[PDB]
Amino acid sequence: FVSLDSPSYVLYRDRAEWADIDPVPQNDGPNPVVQIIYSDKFRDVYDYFRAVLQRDERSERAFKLTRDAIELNAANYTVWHFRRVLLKSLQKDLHEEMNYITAIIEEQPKNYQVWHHRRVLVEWLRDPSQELEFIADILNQDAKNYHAWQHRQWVIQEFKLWDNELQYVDQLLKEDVRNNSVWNQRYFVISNTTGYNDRAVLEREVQYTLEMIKLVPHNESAWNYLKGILQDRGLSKYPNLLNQLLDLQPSHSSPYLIAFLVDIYEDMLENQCDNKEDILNKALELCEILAKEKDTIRKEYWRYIGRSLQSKH
Amino acid sequence: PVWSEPLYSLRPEHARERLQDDSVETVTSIEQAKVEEKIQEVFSSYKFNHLVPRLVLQREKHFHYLKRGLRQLTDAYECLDASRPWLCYWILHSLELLDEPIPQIVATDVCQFLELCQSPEGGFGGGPGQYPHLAPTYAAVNALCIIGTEEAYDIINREKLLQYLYSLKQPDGSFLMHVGGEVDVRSAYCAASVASLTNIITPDLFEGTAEWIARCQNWEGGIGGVPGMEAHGGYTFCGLAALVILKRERSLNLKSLLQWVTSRQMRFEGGFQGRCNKLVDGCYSFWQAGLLPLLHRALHAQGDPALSMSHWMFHQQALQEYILMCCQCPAGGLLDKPGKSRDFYHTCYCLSGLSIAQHFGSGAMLHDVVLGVPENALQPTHPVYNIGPDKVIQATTYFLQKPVPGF
Ligand SMILES: N#Cc1ccc2cc1Oc1ccc3cccc(c3c1)N1CC[C@@H](NCc3cncn3C2)C1=O
Ligand SMILES: CC(C)=CCC/C(C)=C/CC/C(C)=C/COP(=O)(O)OP(=O)(O)O
Ligand SMILES: OC[C@H]1O[C@@](CO)(O[C@H]2O[C@H](CO)[C@@H](O)[C@H](O)[C@H]2O)[C@@H](O)[C@@H]1O
Ligand SMILES: [Zn+2]
Repeated sequence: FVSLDSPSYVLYRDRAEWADIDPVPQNDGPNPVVQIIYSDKFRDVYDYFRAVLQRDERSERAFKLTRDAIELNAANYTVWHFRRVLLKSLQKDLHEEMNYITAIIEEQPKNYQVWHHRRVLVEWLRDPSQELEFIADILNQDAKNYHAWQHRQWVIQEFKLWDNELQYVDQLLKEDVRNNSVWNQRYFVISNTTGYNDRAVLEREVQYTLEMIKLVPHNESAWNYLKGILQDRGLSKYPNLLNQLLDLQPSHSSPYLIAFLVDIYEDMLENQCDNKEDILNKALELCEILAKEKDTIRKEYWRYIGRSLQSKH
Repeated sequence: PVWSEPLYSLRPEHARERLQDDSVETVTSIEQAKVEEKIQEVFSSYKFNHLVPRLVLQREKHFHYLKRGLRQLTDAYECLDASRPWLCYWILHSLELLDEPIPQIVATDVCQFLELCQSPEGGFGGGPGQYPHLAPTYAAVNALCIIGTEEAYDIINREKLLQYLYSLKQPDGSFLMHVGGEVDVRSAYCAASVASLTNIITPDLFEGTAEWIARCQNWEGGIGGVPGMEAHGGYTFCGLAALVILKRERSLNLKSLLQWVTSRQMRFEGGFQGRCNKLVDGCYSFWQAGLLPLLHRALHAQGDPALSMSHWMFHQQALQEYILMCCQCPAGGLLDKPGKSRDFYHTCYCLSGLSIAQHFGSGAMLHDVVLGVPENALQPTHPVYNIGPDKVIQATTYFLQKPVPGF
């Protein structure tokens, strides 16, 4: 009907259709703390929200009131819960509510309540037809919105919409190969579809990642993904990777490559590798290089790794 | 000389820690470079050639800002009308860290207010009359424990609190944040924190929880909000702290977690980012750096012979430099990064993180590294609960004398 900023907006205490119910003031006690000096409009809406809540009035007027309460503070989970109780009791059109939550999230995308409300609606409707496109629009504004990605994973997994997500991942990595949220989605998609046990898939992923690394040597996300898809089996289980990284050291070096070498040596020593002494010495030299020159911010960590290696091998 | 203290961030070699974008620009590198340029300007403002004055924590300014916020706030805080117990906690904990006494009157007033926020169904809501929610419940309990008086302790309706937690427990081990609410690792931590402090943990309350949390650790080594999601310092702190309380840390791959969190400290800024390839932020001084004392304890419990007996596994000095030089608002209060406005949340976590960076403690070993003037030394904070260790002991001791509700 009328928004909080509309020129014809009227305070609830002045609305004739609300005269039959007394507003319920918030009781902060005689000597309040962290007391918020609310604007007149804010207090007005909440004095009436408190009245309808206390009265558990499942009405259309109460339903419209929650919209104003939400605009005043979209983080008020109590209002959101009551609004959902009303959607149910009043048998409100859920597609209309979806259009509402769509506009709300667009305005305030970094908020837990709005995304949960949308999930509940999708669950009630069992209709995910608008999700991937809507989420894509949110991500087009902030490619790393955590709630957006989380909601995306839920929808995809709950309604089995895996078919085009890898293509989506590839497009976003093209726009920003440093987007860690996208590399995460990549792992999410592959592990839940083909899995990484298929050696053809793993090879494709390793090649893809190595190519991204050559293009942007200092992008940590690609390095982390490379380790991520090989760590469970053990980095030392991939002998060719060590050689390839070794050849790049002189040129495409970096603390990421050096650290990866240490991770490989660590696993090698853990698996009774040949030339144990030689590997240990190489690993310790690299730990020192990292701690003293190439990754000094992590000196304590690298010193610890050096000592751990000696205590174990 | 005592009047000059060399800084890690001011070393000439530190310039080599600047971002190398490989000549490939993306939104990520552009934003990172912008932050670094601003931070370098700030760093340089504390250096006068070979003269480097000791850094100063503006205690008095922070105190006055905090003292004022504890009583009243402008309508600018209407956005936090559903998180008032958080304001109480952030402010009280900051004052506690600054070793600023809490007047008896103020203490009793806070108690009365939190009592008004407590729901008859158990737990606390964001304000009087609001439904209970695990976030403000966690904050309310921490605030009451910081006050630490029998009056504060007894405000908590333990019988209803346990029933409330039961009402949020899911069969897969997770917890809802509130009735009909969302689920993510924050709930497990909020529940474990309040339940352990108030001694209301039952054998079945956290059945399956440790396993659910472990499922949240991902390929990165860190922990995400729910299984499958990106590792974030916030959810990682919640996950590990909850597991420590449950004595199930071993359910995680501590090696990948350790490597992940240490990688979150920014080589140039000195502070921590919340997730890979995102920006440095003062509040992660706690969420991220706080994971190191937790990891230290976990590894120490397993008999790790390589653990340090004097330092946490992150650059303690660099973090203190970032906080002291880049996160203090001249008018009092702390913040995310230069250019951002102060708020109680960042004031609480920047200070919490500074305290962790200043104090190392393991077994009988204690080693302090207080950068700047000695007055910068803050009171210690417990890595699990983030309230004074003295407050944790006093509260747990008090509640341990009470039975678990309905056994
Ligand atoms: N739960 C949660 C959570 C989600 C996101 C962040 C930090 C978070 O930690 C917390 C914990 C408890 C909180 C209680 C009331 C308001 C909060 C909280 C943020 N927000 C939301 C806006 C915000 N600001 C965001 C912010 C500032 N620094 C990091 N963040 C990210 C801020 O204070
Ligand atoms: C007890 C309790 C409630 C703990 C909360 C822990 C915590 C800090 C969680 C953060 C989760 C999150 C959604 C971050 C993304 O925000 P962002 O994108 O704004 O931040 P970013 O850019 O730093 O990742
Ligand atoms: O950090 C990796 C570490 O996490 C565990 C859970 O403790 O598994 C996570 O990471 C795997 C990829 O390495 C995923 O397959 C799994 O789904 C995710 O939970 C450990 O098994 C692993 O060592
Ligand atoms: Zn922050």
